[PDB]
Amino acid sequence: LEEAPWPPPEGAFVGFVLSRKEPMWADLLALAAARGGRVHRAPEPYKALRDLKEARGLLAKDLSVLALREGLGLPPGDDPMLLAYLLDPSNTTPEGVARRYGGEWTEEAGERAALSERLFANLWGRLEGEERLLWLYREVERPLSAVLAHMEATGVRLDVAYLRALSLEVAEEIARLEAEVFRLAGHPFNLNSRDQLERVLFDELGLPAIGKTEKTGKRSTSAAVLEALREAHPIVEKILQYRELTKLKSTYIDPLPDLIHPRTGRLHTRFNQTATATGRLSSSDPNLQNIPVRTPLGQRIRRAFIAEEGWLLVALDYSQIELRVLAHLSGDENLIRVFQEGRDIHTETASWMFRRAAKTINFGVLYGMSAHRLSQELAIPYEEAQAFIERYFQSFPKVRAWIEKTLEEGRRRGYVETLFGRRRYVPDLEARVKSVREAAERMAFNMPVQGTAADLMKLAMVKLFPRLEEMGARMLLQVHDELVLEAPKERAEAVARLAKEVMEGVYPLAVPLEVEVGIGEDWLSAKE
DNA sequence: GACCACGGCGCC
DNA sequence: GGCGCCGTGGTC
Ligand SMILES: [Mg+2]
Repeated sequence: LEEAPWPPPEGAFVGFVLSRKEPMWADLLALAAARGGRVHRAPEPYKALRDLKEARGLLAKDLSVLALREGLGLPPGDDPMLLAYLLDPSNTTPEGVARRYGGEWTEEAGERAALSERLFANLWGRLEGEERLLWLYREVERPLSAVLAHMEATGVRLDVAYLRALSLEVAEEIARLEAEVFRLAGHPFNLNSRDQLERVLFDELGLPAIGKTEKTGKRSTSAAVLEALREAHPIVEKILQYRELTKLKSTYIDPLPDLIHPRTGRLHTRFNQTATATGRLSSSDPNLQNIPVRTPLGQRIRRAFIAEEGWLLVALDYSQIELRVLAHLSGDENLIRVFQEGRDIHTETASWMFRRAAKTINFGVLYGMSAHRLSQELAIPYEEAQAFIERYFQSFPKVRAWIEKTLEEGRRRGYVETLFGRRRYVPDLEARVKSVREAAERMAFNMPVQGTAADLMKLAMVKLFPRLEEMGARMLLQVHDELVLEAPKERAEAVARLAKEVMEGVYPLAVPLEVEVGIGEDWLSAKE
């Protein structure tokens, strides 16, 4: 309540306001600090930002990123958001956290500062006795905050000219497809409108409408529905190609070039730390965790991500991290042997259940896929699909046992846990409507494996980052079970070696963790 | 110019 | 299973 002049005492909680949500692009409108119960408001923010030793408060990372932008080394420290997020992943927003635990998220810097000091005490207390959740805060989450700050502030270098050339070329190909579609349509119309396209296909042309949209109940025109109509008419062939190009052009090719920062000449994403229910990171503004890789055009877009002059990119990907984690949690002897002997999984899992059929189940068992789905995709009847599943479990029994065990606990305790003890509360496991319940169950037993893979990758980044500094290298991107680094080409070899070891042995399980590494000048070449 | 819901799709 | 962003359509 008391107002002392700037600056504040040591260890004060920071509050701040931005002109916009992206710290790399925002203008610092005001900052303040709180300690004990009194507030310190800065006359001139950018100047005053140098008096601080660490950014400590709600959204600590954001301010830290902006400080880095200004050439200031202001590391992020404590953040009540991370405490609330560990107590319950559904706590994803300051406004929400405040409205739940107390206080009010306003747009006045001083008010935000006081809010941080109070909410921190509150939540830090609520974390009394919860040692495993406390271990995650000290040893993983809080330290990762500072790593992510350097990733966002470093950005990635982009080949802008390359994407300009590619935009025109792709624009050229879209023109040919739009044309031949209008020809078979008998008239022109908006192809980007699924409402217009529904009419031409299912009414004008005499095509069968197989499925409906969720909320409104219209005849769907999704790629699945379309693929099924591939034989009925040559028009859908071209529409499927049209969608492919438009998607890749509207989302990646056109926008990314226009998001280069002038001060850096690089592209800057945001890594959100309290955004998912399983403990995963998410990415936005822009999302660099969903850059295309599959199709030919998609691969060309990924070549536009390049290293600095005199530097190389280093790409490290875990192999079947989620399946290897399931082996550890399930304790299933057989599945462990497959990994322990270091053999190709999707062939050994076939041999020990009697190729294609082997993969789809391993992929889908984590998601608890429908017996009808395996029948639909693998192009096999319902009974053969339904039998294969029972056959998979007869081979890996402790897996099925682990699923049933997991759900029983979730019904009793109200939550499920990862190996390190990250909680997700899943309510409707005792729902009396089967579809609601069985949906909640799928959410339930998946969380520990996705969440445990997320814990290991997070922990590796924490351990790796100090080592990269000793060698003058950088952490650039993260894609759930992948990392992209940047080293000087003189030392990139050694960095790839060390990074691999750090990731693999981050937390020895019942099986080994394997990492595939590659070095290239662009994101694409650094894998092939 | 802002925001919103929906269908649709990119990635792990 | 877990995300975020696109254009369309509609509203203020
Ligand atoms: Mg949606």
